[PDB]
Amino acid sequence: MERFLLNSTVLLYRLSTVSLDEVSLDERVESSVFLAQYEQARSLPDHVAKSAWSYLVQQIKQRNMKLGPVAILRLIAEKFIKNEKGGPKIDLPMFSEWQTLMSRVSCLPIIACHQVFNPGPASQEYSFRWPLYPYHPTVEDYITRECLHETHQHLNGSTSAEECWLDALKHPEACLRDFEKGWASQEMKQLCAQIDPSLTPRIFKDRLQIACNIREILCRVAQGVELPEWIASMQNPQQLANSTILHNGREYGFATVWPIDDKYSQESEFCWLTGLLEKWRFNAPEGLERLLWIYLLIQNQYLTLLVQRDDMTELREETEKSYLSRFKHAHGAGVYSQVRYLEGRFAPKSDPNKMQKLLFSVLRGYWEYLSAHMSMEWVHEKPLTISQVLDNLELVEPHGKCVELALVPHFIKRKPKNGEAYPHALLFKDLKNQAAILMDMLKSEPRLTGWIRGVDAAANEMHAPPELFCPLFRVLAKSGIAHFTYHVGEDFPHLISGIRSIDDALRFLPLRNGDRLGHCTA
Amino acid sequence: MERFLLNSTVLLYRLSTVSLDEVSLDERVESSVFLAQYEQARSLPDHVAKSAWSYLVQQIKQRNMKLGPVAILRLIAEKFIKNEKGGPKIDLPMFSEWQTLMSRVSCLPIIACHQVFNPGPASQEYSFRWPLYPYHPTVEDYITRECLHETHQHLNGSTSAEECWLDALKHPEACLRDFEKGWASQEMKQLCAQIDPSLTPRIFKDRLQIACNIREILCRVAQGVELPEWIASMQNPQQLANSTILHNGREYGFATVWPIDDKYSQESEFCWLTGLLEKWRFNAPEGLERLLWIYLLIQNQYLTLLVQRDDTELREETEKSYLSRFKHAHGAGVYSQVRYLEGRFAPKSDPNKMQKLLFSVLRGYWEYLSAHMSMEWVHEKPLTISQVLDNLELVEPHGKCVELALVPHFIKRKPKNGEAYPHALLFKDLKNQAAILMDMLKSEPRLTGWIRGVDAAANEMHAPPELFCPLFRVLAKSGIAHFTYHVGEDFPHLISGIRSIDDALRFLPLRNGDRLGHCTAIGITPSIWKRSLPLSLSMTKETRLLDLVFIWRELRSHPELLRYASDAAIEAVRLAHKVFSLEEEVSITTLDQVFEMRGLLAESEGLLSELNEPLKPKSLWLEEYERARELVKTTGMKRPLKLYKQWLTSDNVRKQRAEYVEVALEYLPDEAVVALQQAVMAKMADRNIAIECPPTSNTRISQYRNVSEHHIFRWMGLPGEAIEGDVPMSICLGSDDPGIFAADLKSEFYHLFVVLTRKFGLSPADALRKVAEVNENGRIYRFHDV
Amino acid sequence: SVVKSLNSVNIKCLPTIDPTKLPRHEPILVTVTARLNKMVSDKLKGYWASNDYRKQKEQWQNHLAQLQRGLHLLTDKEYK
Repeated sequence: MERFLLNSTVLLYRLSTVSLDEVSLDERVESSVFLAQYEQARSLPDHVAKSAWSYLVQQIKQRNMKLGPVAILRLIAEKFIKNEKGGPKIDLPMFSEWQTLMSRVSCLPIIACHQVFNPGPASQEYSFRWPLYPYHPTVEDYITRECLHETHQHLNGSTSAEECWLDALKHPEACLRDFEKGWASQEMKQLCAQIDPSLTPRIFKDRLQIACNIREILCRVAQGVELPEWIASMQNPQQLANSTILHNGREYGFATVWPIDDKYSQESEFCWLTGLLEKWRFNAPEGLERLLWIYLLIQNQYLTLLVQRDDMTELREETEKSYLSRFKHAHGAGVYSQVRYLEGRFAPKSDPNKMQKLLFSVLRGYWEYLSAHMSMEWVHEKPLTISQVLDNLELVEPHGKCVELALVPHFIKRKPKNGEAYPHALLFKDLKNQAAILMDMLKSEPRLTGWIRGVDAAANEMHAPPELFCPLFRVLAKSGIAHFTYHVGEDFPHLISGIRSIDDALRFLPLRNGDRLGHCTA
Repeated sequence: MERFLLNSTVLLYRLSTVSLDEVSLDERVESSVFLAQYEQARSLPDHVAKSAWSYLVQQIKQRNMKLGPVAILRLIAEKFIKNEKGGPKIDLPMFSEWQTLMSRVSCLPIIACHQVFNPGPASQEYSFRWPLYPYHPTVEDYITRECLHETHQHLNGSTSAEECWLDALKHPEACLRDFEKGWASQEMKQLCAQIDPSLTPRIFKDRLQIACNIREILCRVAQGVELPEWIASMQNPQQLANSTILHNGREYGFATVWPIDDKYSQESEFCWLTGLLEKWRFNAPEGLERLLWIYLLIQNQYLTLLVQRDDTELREETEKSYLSRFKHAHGAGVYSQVRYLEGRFAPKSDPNKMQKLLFSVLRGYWEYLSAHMSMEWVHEKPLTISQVLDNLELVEPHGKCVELALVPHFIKRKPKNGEAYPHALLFKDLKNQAAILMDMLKSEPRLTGWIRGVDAAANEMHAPPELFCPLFRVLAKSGIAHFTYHVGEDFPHLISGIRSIDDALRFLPLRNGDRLGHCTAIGITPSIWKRSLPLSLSMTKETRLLDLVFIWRELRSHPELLRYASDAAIEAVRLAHKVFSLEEEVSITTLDQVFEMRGLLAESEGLLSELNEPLKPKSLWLEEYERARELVKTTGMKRPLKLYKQWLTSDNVRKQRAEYVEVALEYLPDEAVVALQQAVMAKMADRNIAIECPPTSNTRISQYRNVSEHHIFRWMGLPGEAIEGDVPMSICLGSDDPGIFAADLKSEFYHLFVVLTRKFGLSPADALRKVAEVNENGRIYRFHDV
Repeated sequence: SVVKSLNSVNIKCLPTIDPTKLPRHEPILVTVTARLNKMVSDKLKGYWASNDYRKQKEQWQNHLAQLQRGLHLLTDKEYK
């Protein structure tokens, strides 16, 4: 039921605007929760919602704690997460419920609470990088004995959605400009109002700035350093939108020194958070308590926004470091990787001058992972170019315990463009253009044929029928791609139409034996 | 998407603030339509939604019209309304969709649009007062022979909800105060923000005033007269919130004069609207075209608000509106379509208030007879209770005119903390309310032929059904002679809901031939009930303990469902220690004995008051007071009694009862819950107690995907929807809170008939008989005197 | 003059109150608490965002609530 309490637009509107002095917000949050519960769970009866909230209140009061994130995270942590032989794990019967909760709430605050209020045995050091998994020994033997195989991993973008929030905090202006770029489109404008009505792009910058400043303010509490005492002049949370407060007519930024070098990172967030909740183990002022509540609510609002935007500026901010992290993240904990056969779908770029950047970064990211695990004498300690990476990668022996890679560029597809008397030429020429850079780069270095193995076209099905890609796939086949894959039947006007769309892809495309379709829900 | 352009919160906002001069709004309505449809039907996929709206767009372009109400109604009019021998009716295949539509859109514009563009044959005189019904020869002739038998109508208020909109226009100040008075309570505040967060008592007067002024403005266009020239100063609909528009500094106003005296009548709105759409048959000015859109949006908004708020104006509306109600129930034609009608009403504490309303209903019913029964009465103008009864004793029931049997229904309230037992303030009001009824009934004893039943329809968790045992039994000695309960519709847990009905069966003084209202607990299939629910629900400890003691009662008898009975009995004893805080041993037999004595009145001597008290002076209650006293003293067993006093008058026990507990959703397996439901059926069918069924057009359960899954079909015994081992019951028909705007019993009768023929595939001759059994059970268990 | 000298031995002085400058039926004890509530709530705005801030406000909410019940004791036209 707490999915409404820790992820809801109405509560964020209620908490941010309401002043900080008042502590009698138990009535306002209840009305907000009922509004939030009704907006997202239409079929849930009200009498259950009234009973569930009333039962939740008595749980907090019986435990002699106060309503807020420090209490909700306490209840969620012990309900789902219990310590196991692998450290912190998840209840098997409650895993199905837990997966639903992850759709609306990030686990990062929860696990910090569980670590503080239920530490593991022997005090062995535990660092959070990977989401928690339920533990069942019969499956664990299968994974170790036979590693997993991922057939769909979008290399572009972030490793997951949780850590992209930290990148959004690291790049406030860049993400704001990115958001404004898409905000022009009618679909994106409706989508944002769908999840959060009355969301102007300035408010998104305001909320991002509020979350940034709250992080700086709360970091002071966790480290034990005395607050800079200008907070008394801050009577409203809205003063955090401008990233500068004026106390006694002087400039006072909220920024503060972080002990960790990378203040915007998974390690930094957990180390800060576990210290903060430790200091609030018995007492917590409702002012700061709500400051943490606002920050958690702000994070969940952005996460809800991000997960639906998939269905550049921020993408190319680093362009090299995330590729190593994702491969290491795909590798997982332990000495042996849990995933053996993995292919990374990435969107091709029309610029010929960008492929050598993207291919090298992925290949350099792959190599710098391999050199860390397999210790052997490479031709170059710093490749700096595609050819030198290929020299290093051709020396490795696949023993089956490390993440193997086979790049598959997945083409993009846009709305139909009117003109010149047949449906798709403006879009078709773009696909013809993008393929040429893919085609000629393959011929420039033929050794790339061992990594660029497949080609995908994954945007939708209404925009361009699959038979339009029949000439495009066949010419790529003559270039030596040696694999193909499609993505069909996501949304279809009628169930019979979806079946027809599969056959059009099936009967017309040059799909040899062993090809793979995509998301055939029809 | 025709149902999202007439009932949509954001579109009203996105059109009210937009000035009339600008016309480019397709990109703004389309963004509004998708957003509004998302917050209404969240499960509709976008690709279906985007295609659906575009299909509507090109259809209008094909018809060569302009997007707006004048075009939206036309598509709906040519979609649903089809002419027939009886005039404008609704086609059978799409009747079910119309009922889904009617929860969002008032029908009155549609018939007005249909009449203008698709008129009847030879322009035969058409008078619309009742909502449109589908036509089926197998059914319509059944009504002619055997009229319908309604069982639950709330006479407090008008006939339907569509005409209550006109009353809101007639009383802008009164409807504001009623909304404001409700808005003070938190439940209405949540409910109003539930429908639309941007709603304030300041805004509600604004919205209603705009609708009234738009009505006056369009009436001038409908009359054909030219505008009164102050439309030059018309730039925004917000101007229509003050009833005073200034042009060149000269005084003006919005009100006009109508051809009929009563501008706020049903006839006036139809003549206005039909005239208005007649003059827009080819093209319409955009400024007024949008003004009509605002009025329909406002009208549907208030109707949407009114229906939900249902789940001062009352005094003014409770005078001679009953004559319209009976005429509305009678319907067109010489003979009424409903023969046995049971109109419920809410009693009031003050004897003058209750006497005045009782006279109004009886006088109103006589007026309905005097229009049909052209026969000389003893008193031509009764104007008093006695002369009404003397006049009414001269009429005989010959199966043509409506027959009435009033049934007051008490209202349960929240348990006020304190006063030594759970519901003292509540029971003091009920004891007073029934006291006014019983003595007034004894003042005019002929009323026992009309005041026939007693009901109690507020909620279920507020007051347990067993609380009405002492107050009903005294009323039985008062001559009421029929008791009905409104039980089992709302419950925190399905197994707990089963207990509530079985609390009614075991405790209430229900004799053979009584009825129960909305027994949804024994209707919903447990698999269907679990749809979209959390993995663990919550319920109060007292409601949980009464469940655990009950589940042991009806499961230890079951030879194979013993594990559940044994586990329940074990853990019920565990919970009893938690609640009573007792230290000794209490067995499941003792718990049942304790809980079988909860039907006694708290104030009975020897139970809560001192045993040695002087004897009260022979009221109708002394039978009740001493009965709960002597049986408690006797049987040589007072150990269960002392447990019961703590269950009533202990500070810790009462606090522990209200403390909530966590119950798993699937505590009983799917088959296990069915065993309880079939146990209720055997008990109540043995007692032969009918069940009132709510209208199937009421989407209040929020658990059924469509109407075809409604639990009424399970009771009647439809193959593919009847659970094995079910004991068929007697089910009557009633239309109390249909949840739609314009409804009637005949429409509900047709709704049942349509589903059987289409979804379940039944022949019309066979389909009618199954729904005829329900219509006749309302006559077998009628509360009307013989 | 005297109130400013004390406002400018740390004694905090309530701002001047005129009983004639009040509603006719409004008791002065209501105004004194209402005026005093402004001064105390102002300090809690300063003494905000600390552990003791909750521990000081909880007493304050207790005091106003228990004093509120005494208004039914006095303002009632006849005790029930």
